[PDB]
Amino acid sequence: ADVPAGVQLADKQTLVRNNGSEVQSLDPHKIEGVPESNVSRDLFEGLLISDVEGHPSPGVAEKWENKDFKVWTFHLRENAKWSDGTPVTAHDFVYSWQRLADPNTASPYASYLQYGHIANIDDIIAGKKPATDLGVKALDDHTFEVTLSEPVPYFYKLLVHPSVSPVPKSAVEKFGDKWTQPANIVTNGAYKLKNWVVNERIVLERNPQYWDNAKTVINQVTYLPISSEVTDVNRYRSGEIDMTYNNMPIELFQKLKKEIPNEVRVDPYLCTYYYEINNQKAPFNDVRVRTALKLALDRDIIVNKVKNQGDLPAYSYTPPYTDGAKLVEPEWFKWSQQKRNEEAKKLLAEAGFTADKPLTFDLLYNTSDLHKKLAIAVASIWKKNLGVNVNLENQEWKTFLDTRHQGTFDVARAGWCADYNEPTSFLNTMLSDSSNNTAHYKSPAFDKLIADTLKVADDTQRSELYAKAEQQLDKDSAIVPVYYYVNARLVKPWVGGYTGKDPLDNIYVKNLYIIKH
Amino acid sequence: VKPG
Repeated sequence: ADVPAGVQLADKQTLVRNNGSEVQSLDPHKIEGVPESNVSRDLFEGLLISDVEGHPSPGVAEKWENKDFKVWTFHLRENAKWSDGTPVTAHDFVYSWQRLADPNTASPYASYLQYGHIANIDDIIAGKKPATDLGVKALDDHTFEVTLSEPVPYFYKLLVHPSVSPVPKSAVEKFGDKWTQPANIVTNGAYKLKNWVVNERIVLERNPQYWDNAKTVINQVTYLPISSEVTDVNRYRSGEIDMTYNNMPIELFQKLKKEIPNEVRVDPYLCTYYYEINNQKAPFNDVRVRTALKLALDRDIIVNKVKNQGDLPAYSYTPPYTDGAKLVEPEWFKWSQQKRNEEAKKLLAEAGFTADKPLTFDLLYNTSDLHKKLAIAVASIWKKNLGVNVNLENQEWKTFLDTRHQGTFDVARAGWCADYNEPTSFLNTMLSDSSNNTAHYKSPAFDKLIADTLKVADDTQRSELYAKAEQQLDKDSAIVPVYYYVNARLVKPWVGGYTGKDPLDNIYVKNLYIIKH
Repeated sequence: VKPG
């Protein structure tokens, strides 16, 4: 936290944040959502961290360097220590990236090492080579060298992600699954876990061993698991919540913007809301059925009339405002909704479904007031526009995630937020063997395009290929893009440090401070 | 990451 001069801080330096759902885990190797990451950035610190404007900055590494984007050398600060006063060494990173890669860990993010293209990643994941073969090395206790198979200029960018955070050899080996229990956890971020009560709260407290302890202002932070955006908003209104989750209820939003307008933050967010189709199950394995659903959805109504929070209607997976994206708007998007509907009617007919002999399927959503509102609207539009019968089902956040991965669904509400600001953050998720591939989409052609991005002679060449890769997904109608998110949440007047200027929303509680009020 |  960098407290301005004019600022007169409060006595109690504590914060309460809504975290949207009960997290999958606190183990950095077992998580994949936004909620999990919120908490992780507070507890575990990797090589780099994001500053308040979302730019990669020194974390555990103080300085780093690369030899042609292929060999990267990280110089670890000598004062970095764990929760228990033990130092953070190069060896911690060696062990942690190995465990992430290890097929046994079954991390939903194992593929992250593939995205960075660390030497031998393929075979390890494949199980042909042991994780010990990873192209990572502790040169000495304070030197961590990374060897890649190709030149990746944006490599350092990936490093602020929790999956590449170090984990404690000791606790892990000693307690296994129970290592994250408060009595057993060892952390290296600004905070330590004080308390964890499932479906009630997670309470964090200042970690005095953090190398940057003198700049930490908030002594305690509480994370709540409230999935009802309305409840969040009520409780914030009561004055029990300082910063809500960044999902705003469609019901109250307009109200809010008029009564407490300085507390309503609405910033650009590098996320895409979409309806994911299980690509491997009949009849969704047919591109005509996929395309009809993509086309029959009326983005206009959903974005501008139903929701109405400032999101942008989407035509791609990768948000067009991502660093390095030069996208082409598809022709279907430039049409009239009735033109799209007619087209859509036709594709489905061709596929064998008409309003007389219709298609019926399940639309899965994670429990949420916002998501439920939308799914209803969407099911209505497809009924209206296509004569399809949609059956709504909802699951709990961690169950919802697991279903997606299992492929025991039809169509699901989905969202993907960038982990780094570069097109591959979105694109790598569609790789046939990607651990994050929950569309169950497999395109050799798509694979080859992405693969080619790391074999190019220059940067321009790179971006044309990313535009080509998006055209392919769209061709295949892998998904149904809906909108490009706005980051909209309520922040009490006394919370300092929340700029809203990081499109990744990678907030660190060590960066906020309470003002006298 | 997946958003809630």
